[PDB]
Amino acid sequence: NDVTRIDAIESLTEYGSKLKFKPKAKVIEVGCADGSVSNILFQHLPKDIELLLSCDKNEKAVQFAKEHYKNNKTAYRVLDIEGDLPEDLKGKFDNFISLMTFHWVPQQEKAFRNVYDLLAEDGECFLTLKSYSHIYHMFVLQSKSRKWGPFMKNMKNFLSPYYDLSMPDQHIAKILKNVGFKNIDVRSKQKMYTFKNLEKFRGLMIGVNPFKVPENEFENYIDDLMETARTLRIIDEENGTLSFLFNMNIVHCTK
Amino acid sequence: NDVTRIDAIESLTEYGSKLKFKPKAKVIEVGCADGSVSNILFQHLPKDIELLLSCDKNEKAVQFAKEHYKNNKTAYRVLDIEGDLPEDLKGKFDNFISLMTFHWVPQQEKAFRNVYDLLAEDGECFLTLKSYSHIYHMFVLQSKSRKWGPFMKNMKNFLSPYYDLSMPDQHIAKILKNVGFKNIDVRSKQKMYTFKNLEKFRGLMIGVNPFKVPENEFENYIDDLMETARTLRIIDEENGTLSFLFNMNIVHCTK
Ligand SMILES: Nc1ncnc2c1ncn2[C@@H]1O[C@H](CSCC[C@H](N)C(=O)O)[C@@H](O)[C@H]1O
Repeated sequence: NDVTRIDAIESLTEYGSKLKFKPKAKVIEVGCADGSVSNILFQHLPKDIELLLSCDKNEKAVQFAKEHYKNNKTAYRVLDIEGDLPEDLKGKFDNFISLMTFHWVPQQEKAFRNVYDLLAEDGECFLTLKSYSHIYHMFVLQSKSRKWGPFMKNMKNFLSPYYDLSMPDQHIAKILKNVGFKNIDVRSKQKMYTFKNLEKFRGLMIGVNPFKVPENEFENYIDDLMETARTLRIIDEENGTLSFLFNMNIVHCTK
Repeated sequence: NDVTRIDAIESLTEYGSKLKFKPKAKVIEVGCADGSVSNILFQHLPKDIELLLSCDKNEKAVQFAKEHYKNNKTAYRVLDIEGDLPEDLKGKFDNFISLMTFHWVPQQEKAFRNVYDLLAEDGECFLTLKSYSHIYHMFVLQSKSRKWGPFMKNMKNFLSPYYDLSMPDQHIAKILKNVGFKNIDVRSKQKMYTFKNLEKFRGLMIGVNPFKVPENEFENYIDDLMETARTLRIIDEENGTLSFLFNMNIVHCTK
């Protein structure tokens, strides 16, 4: 939540001047999770806007957002952007935003067709997503191991679709062009983030981890996962810091 | 070097239409004094240009080229873009080209202000350089061993200056502004390259390796360097194929 939080802010600084909102714009954010990043996003949108609808596949995250982060301008909804859109949303939106979400979506063409179908004419789309990452690579090392590999077979659906692609900016631009977008700008960025608390970090690994292993093996599984960061030598053992690289892709496009 | 070569193509193919030459262009190339990449330039170079001066730091490499290589519209000059230019070359060039070289240049600011000086008014520059790489990262693992650490003191200067920076596009753009370039476009790229046979890859690592070890220990040092690729798990032992990742930056700038 702190990696994506700073990336959210980083991305909206860099692209603030480039992102245009018509007067009284309907904005839809996808992947609002708990809504603490939805709120930061909201403080960066123009006052003029009519609606920020924030969406997540996670019904429990959407409920927490309603309880805590609601105001007269925002509403929340359970929505799978890989699934079929509800009729009343089709064509209603001036601006579509998705920060650090689309790397969780395996069906990229389907999802981008649904972004398109959501937008009114001259809609702008603004996305950020991971390709390569040192975090993912930690999981890839784990999956090689004789012990943990049998429980890590859904690995490709967890990794960014762009983890091992050459020129993912151009693969994305192609999908977008093909779906029917215009003014397609895809830009790749190399990011570095430094963790200062190794206890907090192990917690985030347990948090990001999607593989089910036997309960009795779970502490060992996580121990070996923490060893993969020592293997890549991205832990600094004296000063208790972990600094990890990840590639970001920023998408800006219009209907 | 097939890395450098396959970068050259993708670079110039993705940026050909955008790269502008005038009639009678005086063109300077900074890299290796192998006409290999000068040939692949020539397809993307317009036919009406007057001169191509292809320079390199390496005395032996120039001597060999002017001896053996033969395009009559091509000269070879020993030049160091980290050193102080000869007065005869200042102001004299309409296009500067350097593919996959500037990652070897620690004094980045000195080098871009030399590229600035070599141009005439309205001159254009085209650079590609490496930031983060699995190849670099392999050497970083080696550097951290008790046996080899001592022989690998000079890692800062061997690694790209951008190996571990967040957003090298912004760092490069700033230095370009500060030297006085205009219409500054810097794009980062996530690239992947697959070696088909691992003896050609052992070839390249001896190629790029700058550190001196005792001649009786050298086969042990490279063997241990090859092991780091099994540690990162970028070798597929079933096919004898190694896939690895490298971040690059493409600079397009006008004087
Ligand atoms: N297909 C899909 N449709 C909608 N939400 C999805 C989705 N796939 C994943 N998500 C949700 O998107 C979120 C991505 S986690 C990132 C949180 C937030 N976007 C941020 O910038 O911090 C998760 O809550 C996940 O449940």
